[PDB]
Amino acid sequence: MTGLTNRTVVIDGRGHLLGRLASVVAKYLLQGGKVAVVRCEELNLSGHFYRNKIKFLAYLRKRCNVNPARGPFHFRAPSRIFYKAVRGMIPHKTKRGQAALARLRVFDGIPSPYDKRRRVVVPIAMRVLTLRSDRKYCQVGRLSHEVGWHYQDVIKSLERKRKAKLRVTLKHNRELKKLTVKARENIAKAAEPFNKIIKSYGYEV
Amino acid sequence: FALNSCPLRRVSQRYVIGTSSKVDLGAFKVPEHLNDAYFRRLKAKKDKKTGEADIFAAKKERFVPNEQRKKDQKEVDAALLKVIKAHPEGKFFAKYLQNMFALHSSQYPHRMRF
Amino acid sequence: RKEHGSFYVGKRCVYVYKAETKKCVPQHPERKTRVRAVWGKVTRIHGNTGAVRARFNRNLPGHAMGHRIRIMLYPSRI
Amino acid sequence: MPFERFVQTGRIAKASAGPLKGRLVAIVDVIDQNRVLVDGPLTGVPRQEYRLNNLHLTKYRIKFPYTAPTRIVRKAWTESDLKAQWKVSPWSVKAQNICKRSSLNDFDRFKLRYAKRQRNKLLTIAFNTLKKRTKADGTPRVLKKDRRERLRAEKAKGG
Amino acid sequence: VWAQHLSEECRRRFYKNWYKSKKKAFTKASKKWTDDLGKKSIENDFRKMLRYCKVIRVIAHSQIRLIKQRQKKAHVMEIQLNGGSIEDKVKWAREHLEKPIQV
RNA sequence: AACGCCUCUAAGGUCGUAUCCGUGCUGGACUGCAAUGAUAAAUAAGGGGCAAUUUGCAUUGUAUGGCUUCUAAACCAUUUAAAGUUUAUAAUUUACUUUAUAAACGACAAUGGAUGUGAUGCCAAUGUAAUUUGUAACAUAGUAAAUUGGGAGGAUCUUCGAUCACCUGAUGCCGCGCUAGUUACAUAUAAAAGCAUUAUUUAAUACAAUGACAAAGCCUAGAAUCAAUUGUAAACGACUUUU
RNA sequence: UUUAUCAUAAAAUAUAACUUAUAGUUUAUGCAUUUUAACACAGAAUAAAUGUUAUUAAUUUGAUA
Repeated sequence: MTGLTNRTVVIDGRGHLLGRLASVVAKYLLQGGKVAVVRCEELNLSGHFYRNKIKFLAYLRKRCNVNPARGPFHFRAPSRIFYKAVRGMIPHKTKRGQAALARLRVFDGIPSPYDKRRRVVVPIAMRVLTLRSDRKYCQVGRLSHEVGWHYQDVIKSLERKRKAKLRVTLKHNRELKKLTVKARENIAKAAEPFNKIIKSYGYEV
Repeated sequence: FALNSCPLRRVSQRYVIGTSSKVDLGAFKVPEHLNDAYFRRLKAKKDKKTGEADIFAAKKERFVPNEQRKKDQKEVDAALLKVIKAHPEGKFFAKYLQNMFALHSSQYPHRMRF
Repeated sequence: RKEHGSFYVGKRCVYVYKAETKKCVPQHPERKTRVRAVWGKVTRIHGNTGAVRARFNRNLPGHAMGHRIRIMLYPSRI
Repeated sequence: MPFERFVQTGRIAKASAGPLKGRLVAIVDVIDQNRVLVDGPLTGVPRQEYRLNNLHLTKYRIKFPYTAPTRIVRKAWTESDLKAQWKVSPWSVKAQNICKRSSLNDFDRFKLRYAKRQRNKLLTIAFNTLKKRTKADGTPRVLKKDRRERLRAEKAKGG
Repeated sequence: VWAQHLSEECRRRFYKNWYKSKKKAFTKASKKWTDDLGKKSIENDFRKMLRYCKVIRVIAHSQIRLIKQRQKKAHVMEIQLNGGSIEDKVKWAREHLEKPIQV
């Protein structure tokens, strides 16, 4: 679409670190941003699992004592573990920084059109640019399952549904490029055709 | 004006972006009676030279455009068009002026060899 | 980076927006008045990475934060 | 050992991040985990040291002693004939968007990016170049075999 | 998917005033069994359960006028079928539309 | 293993609590979300949907100086900062599977981009902008489209989800309009004297979006609540019921 | 410094013989050949690379003013 860039910037959450992808996105969302992060069950957290076990299990014992319903609502999806981050990094008690989370839709298991729209990688927050060898990491997939997320195997089967018809839409497109490289043959005697682009590219011929 | 619908008007160096190289104009006469002082709007005499006169609104006293100017226009755009087709058709020589600047991928406003 | 936003210094940036009224004629080249513009001028560089400051004519009402202003290309050094 | 890039004397390395960007230097020795010596006589770089994070490595070793002075690296640099086989290195053509696609003046661009409509208006009408099952014929090709007689015989129309 | 005829005892959950009404539910959308429907209406709607769905539950009255109350207005309830290979569950529920099942 | 040896540990796998987390159970993004049923009065006229709407007025949103556009076709199928990825090839094989052999790339210049990853447009002008410009000659290429029945096809809080895209039976004949190149020819338009022109940057064209009127056929003919009753309910409301 | 010239050193690795080792190779357990990134300071010769002294070619080098 059309906007300050598009009206979306779709980001895959696969292989990224949870809090560096948050402070990139909470900065960009205050620029007037529109991101829509998908596959949130794949965000990697640093440290091993019994580090982040303990820390999510300490953030859920913080409940109000007078009436626990008022106290911190502890959301247990993977996409709400991440949306909780992008609220620590956003002025959410203002009418400016509340419109900045209303650009943020955040999904976990890549649905509904964010499966055909091109989604991009944030190399400032990738794991395998940041985190060393020898260093264990986690995923928010298993963290949310071990803290009570009842839809882990829901979306894993839904992934294999859209992984399966991806092979049907690539074998539509793998042979279709094979038609183009044959369609590229009949035009080499078009008029004077390709010479004006190849004299500035030529490295792909 | 034949090519681009733009007459011999007069622009500042502030409102203009000069590209890289030239177009060769080695023997052009540049018919020097086209002076800056030669081409005011002539004029608004506050009414019709009679002095202290009457007016109705919406006068058209500023844009014919000048009949002599159409003779100077057909002089240059004759001689310019014998030049500009004889160039090696590069990026900006023949049909190559005629499209509306708004740029494109992998290129610049910042730090170009423009 | 700071060599990039050092290009735009001196350019008349404008912030353009809209309003309900016209209240005014077409006085010079035809004016409808549904569109409001606050003209400005970029002044200096700001960041260490290519952000920039700009003093305007009035002062940008801050529900304009995150809305587009148009940095012009004129007045141009080459 | 899949014979990757080795830091060895003198594995020929092209630098990026530092002030020798775009220069093909030769390693001479190894000072550190993180630094090397550097000596490229033909590409115009005297004997510096260099941060190893800044220079990226190529597939070209060349033989000297590790105590070599520059004059015999210079002797060796030309003798194994790097200069002619590097400007045809199979993605050293893909260097040369640095000499052709970088800044690609606006006395270049239009011509180089107006022909992409020339090329494509002759490419999309080179579509439905179809074999896949239709073949034959896919009615309403009673009318379109007249249009498809201008692919095969082609005298004059169908048919 | 509804069966086409329903008891007047048990179209009475759909109304809060039945004496007052004109008894117009389910008068329109029970004609789907009487049009073409074999390419268009309902066989598609039973195709959808064979493929997409995972849980098929079935909707049941209770013939509460056999109970002798003053109530006369039914109780509708979704009962889940629990027999395997949900291709079965859509055919079991396509058999027992409009037909009673006892305890 | 380090540490030629031992070793529950460094990497890796395990056993495992009245704990913790979840189910089961009670409340329900007060007023979240999905499915569904009906969809008014009248039946003279009206009222209510269908609806892009066809028919104008007239506005907003916009590409805003013809288009500072974009596309809503992909880059692994457990993972690993050397880590390997592709490519053919031969066998294997649902599968780019598996295996072998050989390549390329040497974590460069480059690749963070225009492979504009079914190959974007930056326009049919054969004078292209704040309008459209005509006709022959020659060469290759040779599209885009419009009417009839069966199947397989598609659901993640949806930008329009009982429809839907392809495909066969088959109706039929655009033979309406393709385009690229070379050369010729036919006109029209376009100039806002400003010669240091900008301004509350109009706005179109077009796209799309309603809005309201006289304009345009189709379709449509239900309920809720109160009052009375109940007593599965009750401070009151509310809930369960009944004509 | 560096490039460069000098004279000797004394030679610590690189071009430059042929071992053996190693597997993959052939032919009848060995050879025959193939990669030695096993690679015998294993040798000659070269780099007089390295070592010593001395001088410098647009006399070459930055910083500090």
